[PDB]
Amino acid sequence: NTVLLVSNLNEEMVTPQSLFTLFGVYGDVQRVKILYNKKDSALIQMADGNQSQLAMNHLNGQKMYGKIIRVTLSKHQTVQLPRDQGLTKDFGNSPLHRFKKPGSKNFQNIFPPSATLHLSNIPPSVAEEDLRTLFANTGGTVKAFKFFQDHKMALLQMATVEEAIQALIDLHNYNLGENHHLRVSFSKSTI
Ligand SMILES: [Cl-]
Ligand SMILES: [Zn+2]
Ligand SMILES: [Zn+2]
Repeated sequence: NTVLLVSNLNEEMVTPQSLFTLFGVYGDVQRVKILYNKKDSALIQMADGNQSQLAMNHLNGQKMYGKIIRVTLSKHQTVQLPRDQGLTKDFGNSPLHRFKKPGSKNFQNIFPPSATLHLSNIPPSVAEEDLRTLFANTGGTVKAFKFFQDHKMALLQMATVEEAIQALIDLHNYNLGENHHLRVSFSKSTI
Protein backbone atom coordinates (compact mmCIF):
# COMPACT_ATOMS: atom_id res chain seq x y z
CA ASN A 1 0.00 0.00 0.00
CA THR A 2 2.57 2.59 -1.09
CA VAL A 3 0.80 4.00 -4.16
CA LEU A 4 -1.69 6.87 -3.93
CA LEU A 5 -4.28 7.78 -6.59
CA VAL A 6 -4.85 11.53 -6.77
CA SER A 7 -7.74 12.79 -8.86
CA ASN A 8 -9.57 15.98 -9.79
CA LEU A 9 -6.16 17.56 -10.43
CA ASN A 10 -5.79 20.71 -12.43
CA GLU A 11 -4.99 19.15 -15.80
CA GLU A 12 -3.42 22.30 -17.25
CA MET A 13 -1.37 23.38 -14.20
CA VAL A 14 -0.18 20.24 -12.37
CA THR A 15 3.31 18.83 -12.88
CA PRO A 16 5.12 15.83 -11.41
CA GLN A 17 7.38 18.29 -9.58
CA SER A 18 4.48 20.07 -7.92
CA LEU A 19 3.08 16.69 -6.87
CA PHE A 20 6.52 15.70 -5.59
CA THR A 21 6.75 18.86 -3.54
CA LEU A 22 3.26 18.74 -2.04
CA PHE A 23 3.19 15.04 -1.16
CA GLY A 24 6.81 15.26 -0.03
CA VAL A 25 5.54 17.19 2.98
CA TYR A 26 4.26 13.87 4.43
CA GLY A 27 6.69 11.29 3.05
CA ASP A 28 9.38 10.69 0.49
CA VAL A 29 7.85 10.60 -2.99
CA GLN A 30 9.67 7.92 -5.02
CA ARG A 31 7.88 8.24 -8.36
CA VAL A 32 5.04 10.27 -9.93
CA LYS A 33 2.95 9.37 -12.98
CA ILE A 34 0.25 11.64 -14.41
CA LEU A 35 -2.14 9.42 -16.36
CA TYR A 36 -2.13 9.72 -20.16
CA ASN A 37 -5.82 8.93 -20.62
CA LYS A 38 -6.92 11.01 -17.60
CA LYS A 39 -4.59 13.95 -17.09
CA ASP A 40 -6.54 15.18 -14.05
CA SER A 41 -5.33 12.02 -12.26
CA ALA A 42 -1.92 10.85 -11.12
CA LEU A 43 -0.20 8.02 -9.31
CA ILE A 44 2.19 8.77 -6.46
CA GLN A 45 4.48 6.17 -4.88
CA MET A 46 5.66 6.84 -1.32
CA ALA A 47 8.59 5.18 0.40
CA ASP A 48 6.20 3.16 2.61
CA GLY A 49 2.59 2.57 3.74
CA ASN A 50 2.63 4.88 6.74
CA GLN A 51 3.74 7.70 4.50
CA SER A 52 0.95 6.92 2.05
CA GLN A 53 -1.80 6.89 4.71
CA LEU A 54 -0.42 10.13 6.20
CA ALA A 55 -0.35 11.95 2.88
CA MET A 56 -3.83 10.67 2.03
CA ASN A 57 -5.25 11.75 5.39
CA HIS A 58 -3.88 15.31 5.28
CA LEU A 59 -4.20 16.14 1.57
CA ASN A 60 -7.50 14.54 0.63
CA GLY A 61 -9.97 17.40 0.14
CA GLN A 62 -7.33 20.13 -0.05
CA LYS A 63 -7.24 22.83 -2.73
CA MET A 64 -4.37 22.52 -5.25
CA TYR A 65 -4.16 24.81 -8.29
CA GLY A 66 -7.75 25.87 -7.65
CA LYS A 67 -9.26 22.36 -7.46
CA ILE A 68 -10.31 20.11 -4.56
CA ILE A 69 -8.17 17.02 -4.93
CA ARG A 70 -9.23 13.47 -4.05
CA VAL A 71 -6.54 11.19 -2.61
CA THR A 72 -7.17 7.42 -2.23
CA LEU A 73 -5.06 4.26 -2.11
CA SER A 74 -4.32 2.98 -5.63
CA LYS A 75 -4.98 -0.53 -6.86
CA HIS A 76 -1.39 -0.41 -8.17
CA GLN A 77 1.48 -2.00 -6.24
CA THR A 78 4.19 0.18 -7.78
CA VAL A 79 4.44 2.95 -10.33
CA GLN A 80 6.04 1.62 -13.50
CA LEU A 81 8.58 3.78 -15.36
CA PRO A 82 8.42 3.97 -19.17
CA ARG A 83 10.95 2.46 -21.61
CA ASP A 84 8.12 11.42 -23.07
CA GLN A 85 5.92 14.42 -22.46
CA GLY A 86 7.46 14.03 -19.00
CA LEU A 87 4.25 12.82 -17.36
CA THR A 88 6.38 10.37 -15.39
CA LYS A 89 9.24 11.20 -13.10
CA ASP A 90 11.69 9.13 -11.08
CA PHE A 91 12.62 10.77 -7.76
CA GLY A 92 14.73 7.94 -6.38
CA ASN A 93 17.21 9.06 -3.73
CA SER A 94 16.20 12.69 -4.28
CA PRO A 95 18.32 15.20 -2.39
CA LEU A 96 15.00 16.95 -1.65
CA HIS A 97 13.51 14.05 0.38
CA ARG A 98 12.63 15.39 3.80
CA PHE A 99 12.55 12.05 5.61
CA LYS A 100 16.03 10.77 4.72
CA LYS A 101 17.29 10.95 8.30
CA PRO A 102 16.39 8.42 11.01
CA GLY A 103 13.65 9.83 13.25
CA SER A 104 12.77 12.66 10.87
CA LYS A 105 9.02 12.15 11.31
CA ASN A 106 9.24 14.42 14.37
CA PHE A 107 11.47 17.18 13.02
CA GLN A 108 9.78 18.03 9.71
CA ASN A 109 6.81 19.94 11.15
CA ILE A 110 4.37 17.18 10.13
CA PHE A 111 1.06 19.07 10.42
CA PRO A 112 -2.13 19.48 8.40
CA PRO A 113 -2.20 22.17 5.67
CA SER A 114 -2.11 25.47 7.51
CA ALA A 115 -2.31 29.16 6.50
CA THR A 116 0.76 29.81 8.59
CA LEU A 117 3.95 28.45 7.09
CA HIS A 118 7.20 27.73 8.90
CA LEU A 119 10.33 28.97 7.08
CA SER A 120 13.83 27.73 7.79
CA ASN A 121 17.39 28.03 6.49
CA ILE A 122 17.02 31.79 5.99
CA PRO A 123 20.38 33.54 5.38
CA PRO A 124 21.32 36.91 6.96
CA SER A 125 20.44 40.11 5.14
CA VAL A 126 17.31 38.52 3.91
CA ALA A 127 14.81 41.08 5.15
CA GLU A 128 11.23 40.67 6.15
CA GLU A 129 10.07 42.85 3.24
CA ASP A 130 12.03 40.47 0.97
CA LEU A 131 10.19 37.33 2.20
CA ARG A 132 6.82 39.11 2.31
CA THR A 133 7.21 40.20 -1.30
CA LEU A 134 8.45 36.76 -2.42
CA PHE A 135 5.45 35.06 -0.84
CA ALA A 136 2.98 37.75 -1.98
CA ASN A 137 4.30 37.14 -5.51
CA THR A 138 2.98 33.55 -5.49
CA GLY A 139 -0.36 35.31 -5.92
CA GLY A 140 -1.46 35.38 -2.29
CA THR A 141 -1.55 38.00 0.42
CA VAL A 142 0.72 37.83 3.42
CA LYS A 143 -1.23 38.60 6.59
CA ALA A 144 1.42 38.14 9.27
CA PHE A 145 5.12 37.50 9.66
CA LYS A 146 7.52 36.73 12.51
CA PHE A 147 11.26 36.03 12.70
CA PHE A 148 12.56 33.64 15.32
CA GLN A 149 15.44 34.78 17.50
CA ASP A 150 18.26 34.13 15.00
CA HIS A 151 16.43 34.99 11.76
CA LYS A 152 17.39 31.61 10.40
CA MET A 153 13.68 30.78 10.73
CA ALA A 154 10.32 32.56 10.50
CA LEU A 155 6.58 32.14 10.55
CA LEU A 156 4.56 33.57 7.67
CA GLN A 157 0.78 33.57 7.46
CA MET A 158 -0.97 33.68 4.13
CA ALA A 159 -4.64 34.65 3.82
CA THR A 160 -5.80 31.04 3.53
CA VAL A 161 -4.72 27.41 3.56
CA GLU A 162 -5.14 27.43 -0.23
CA GLU A 163 -2.62 30.24 -0.56
CA ALA A 164 -0.19 28.53 1.79
CA ILE A 165 -0.27 25.34 -0.30
CA GLN A 166 0.45 27.39 -3.43
CA ALA A 167 3.33 29.20 -1.72
CA LEU A 168 4.82 26.02 -0.31
CA ILE A 169 4.71 24.38 -3.77
CA ASP A 170 6.37 27.41 -5.34
CA LEU A 171 8.98 28.33 -2.73
CA HIS A 172 10.19 25.20 -0.96
CA ASN A 173 13.87 24.97 -1.92
CA TYR A 174 13.84 28.54 -3.29
CA ASN A 175 17.38 29.91 -3.60
CA LEU A 176 17.60 32.89 -1.21
CA GLY A 177 21.28 33.50 -1.97
CA GLU A 178 24.56 32.79 -0.39
CA ASN A 179 24.12 29.05 -0.81
CA HIS A 180 20.87 28.96 1.15
CA HIS A 181 17.78 27.19 -0.10
CA LEU A 182 14.55 27.97 1.75
CA ARG A 183 12.60 25.19 3.46
CA VAL A 184 8.84 25.73 3.76
CA SER A 185 6.66 23.55 5.99
CA PHE A 186 3.21 23.75 7.55
CA SER A 187 2.79 24.84 11.18
CA LYS A 188 0.32 24.38 14.03
CA SER A 189 1.63 27.59 15.58
CA THR A 190 0.13 31.04 15.18
CA ILE A 191 1.73 34.48 15.05
CL1 LIG B 1 -4.96 4.32 -11.96
ZN1 LIG C 1 -4.08 2.36 -13.15
ZN1 LIG D 1 22.88 29.90 7.39
